[PDB]
Amino acid sequence: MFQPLLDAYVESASIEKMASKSPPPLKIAVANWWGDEEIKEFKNFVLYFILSQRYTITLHQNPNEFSDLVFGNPYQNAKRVFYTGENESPNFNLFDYAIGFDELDFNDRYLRMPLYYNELHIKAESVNDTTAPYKLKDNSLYALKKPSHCFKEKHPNLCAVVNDESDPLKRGFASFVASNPNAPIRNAFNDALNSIEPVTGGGSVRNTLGYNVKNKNEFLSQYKFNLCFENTQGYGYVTEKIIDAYFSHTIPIYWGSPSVAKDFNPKSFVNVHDFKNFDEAIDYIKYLHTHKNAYLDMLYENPLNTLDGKAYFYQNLSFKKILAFFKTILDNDTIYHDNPFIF
Amino acid sequence: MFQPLLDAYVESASIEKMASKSPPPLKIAVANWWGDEEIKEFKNFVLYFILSQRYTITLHQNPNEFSDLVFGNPYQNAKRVFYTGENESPNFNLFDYAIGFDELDFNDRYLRMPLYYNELHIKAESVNDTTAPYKLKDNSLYALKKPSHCFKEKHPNLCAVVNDESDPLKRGFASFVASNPNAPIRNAFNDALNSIEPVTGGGSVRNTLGYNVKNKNEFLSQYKFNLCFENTQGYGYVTEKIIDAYFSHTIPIYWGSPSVAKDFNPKSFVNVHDFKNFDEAIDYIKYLHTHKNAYLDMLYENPLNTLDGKAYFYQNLSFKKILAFFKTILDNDTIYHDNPFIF
Ligand SMILES: C[C@H]1O[C@@H](OP(=O)(O)OP(=O)(O)OC[C@@H]2O[C@@H](n3cnc4c(=O)[nH]c(N)nc43)[C@@H](O)[C@H]2O)[C@@H](O)[C@@H](O)[C@H]1O
Ligand SMILES: C[C@H]1O[C@@H](OP(=O)(O)OP(=O)(O)OC[C@@H]2O[C@@H](n3cnc4c(=O)[nH]c(N)nc43)[C@@H](O)[C@H]2O)[C@@H](O)[C@@H](O)[C@H]1O
Repeated sequence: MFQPLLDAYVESASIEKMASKSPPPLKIAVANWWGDEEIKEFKNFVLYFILSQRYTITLHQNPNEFSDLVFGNPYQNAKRVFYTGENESPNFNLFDYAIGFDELDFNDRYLRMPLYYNELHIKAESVNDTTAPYKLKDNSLYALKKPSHCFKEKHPNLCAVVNDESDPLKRGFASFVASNPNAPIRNAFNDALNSIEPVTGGGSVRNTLGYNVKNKNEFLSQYKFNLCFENTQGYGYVTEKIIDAYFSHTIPIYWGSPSVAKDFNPKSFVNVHDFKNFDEAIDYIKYLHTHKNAYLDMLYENPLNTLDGKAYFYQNLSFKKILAFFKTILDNDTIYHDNPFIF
Repeated sequence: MFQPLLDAYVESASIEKMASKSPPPLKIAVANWWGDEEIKEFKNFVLYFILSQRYTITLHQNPNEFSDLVFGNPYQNAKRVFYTGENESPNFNLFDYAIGFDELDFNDRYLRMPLYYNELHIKAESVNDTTAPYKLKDNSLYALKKPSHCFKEKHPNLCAVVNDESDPLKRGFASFVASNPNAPIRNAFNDALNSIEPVTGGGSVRNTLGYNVKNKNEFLSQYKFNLCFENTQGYGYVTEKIIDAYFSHTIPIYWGSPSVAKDFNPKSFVNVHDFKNFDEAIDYIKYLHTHKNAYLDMLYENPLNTLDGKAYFYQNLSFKKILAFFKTILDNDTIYHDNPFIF
């Protein structure tokens, strides 16, 4: 159920504005190779957005300045914050701090931030609309920016099956929107799942349709199931793929993170680790399409777990908690990473 | 200049008003194993649109009904029309007529329709906006509909340089929006063009950003070149790819059709055929790309050719030619496809 999954991130975005518009400044360095179309990504994905409210920012494509937010992986003796999207371990001998998906900890030295807070953020960059279903909090961080109308034309069916101007069981079985081959679990599972009911591909891999899809979310809304396999297996490797399936009034058939039920509710989606073998991963669904009174619940289930009434994110993923990492970052200036003293 | 390419196609779609609101009916057959999101294409590719003004249509996913025009790419002793998009030769033994890409004559049994007639179709239909750069002639087939208002928010970098609000020296070298691997042509010349100066990808194959962009008209305008190669080679096989670089005020670096010059102007895109090899290709581009006076007149250039002043389609491809292509169909009763009799 996406409506709480959006209303929840909004409360995790609950912060206080600043005293004056003398916002404490900041200097940022990145990997050498990133570009304006990837630096607009740097300013558009969720991280710069939270530095956009507390601190003041000016970016640097020159290592000819000494700075505080040094990202990337292209420098030796500086103040360097990690930040990934791919499955990459953290190495605190070259860097200082880390933003990963490891269900880890290193005191004030690691900040697990899965890239499912970027599509969650980013899913709120489209709902600031007059022709949108999912609701923001009034005069919140996202409602403070001017509204638009690019939503009724893009999504006419995703705008439908959610608001109950249409049915969810009068749609199709499974859809496949993977485009990368190096993922043997992601690919193969199209085999088995298909020999029981057709599966629709939309990438370069197992492409069933006939056309390559431009809007990935209008796609799944015409389906009753989405397949959310990551490219590689990783405890915490839960990305935006699950989100683009929750957002689409469909069911994610998830596999990749052997520790996923912490992140989101194991009852609202199909978790493929929750099985002893693979043919049970196919059994779970064949009970749900057929006996609809059981397809409702999972479909009508909250992505998030609950707390004596209240619904939450795992490990208190919030706008604030991230700051109790960066504030401590700015703060202690111990050069943990090996002081580069070549012989 | 996309305006003339926007002026040409539109008046090819000029037909008088309906002299009688009793549009001649017509029942049509299709294939079987597609669905909702796939059969809507038989209404949405370049036939039903033209006819939903002229003939009255009722498609059939039900084989127990009567039809004259049998399309698809999947009954066998009736009147059948061959219609392809892929690479697959004429087949006069299975279907009766042909509606394809080759340069063949079989009297009324061949009509060469390259695929770009369906992107000129849509590229006139995705620009039916109030906030678009390409202004349509008033009160034509598209201007009859209600103008939208979602182009300048989705395409700000496309609307601009056509409204003349940008520098063309200030866009990246080459873009590459292709996601098929088995095409060394579109996988080596890339590296050949790329292992020189960066080429930017926008799919799964030879990617650059680390994401597949859903907006394919805005990506090419943040660059100077598009790599309008084909997967393989074919006479008369012109696709839709060539249009979308023509559409986006960028340059196609083209390969695929050794007769595209018959379709379009060869002094307006970069043609790898008109060279002895690939290594001759880079010399001419380090001119246009770097000798602006060649990137303009080629950007000021009509995609189509001209005929002592005015432009044309190859083989006079128009509505009537296709309209009066089907009249003959409803004319000759002669069974042509291989009469299947078993003894
Ligand atoms: C089978 C392959 O699976 C892959 O990994 P994984 O199974 O985790 O899937 P993922 O790579 O994590 O999927 C990323 C996709 O990115 C999002 N997105 C945003 N805009 C667009 C858009 O405009 N077009 C498309 N197509 N996608 C968009 C979502 O759509 C999401 O679905 C390969 O990396 C390989 O592992 C390979 O096996
Ligand atoms: C390198 C690979 O080349 C391919 O062939 P070819 O080099 O002819 O390119 P083509 O396959 O003919 O390109 C089709 C693309 O379809 C259009 N389109 C419409 N909406 C979208 C959209 O939303 N996302 C994307 N990505 N594309 C969209 C254009 O974007 C166009 O560019 C493979 O078939 C292989 O040959 C392989 O080698």
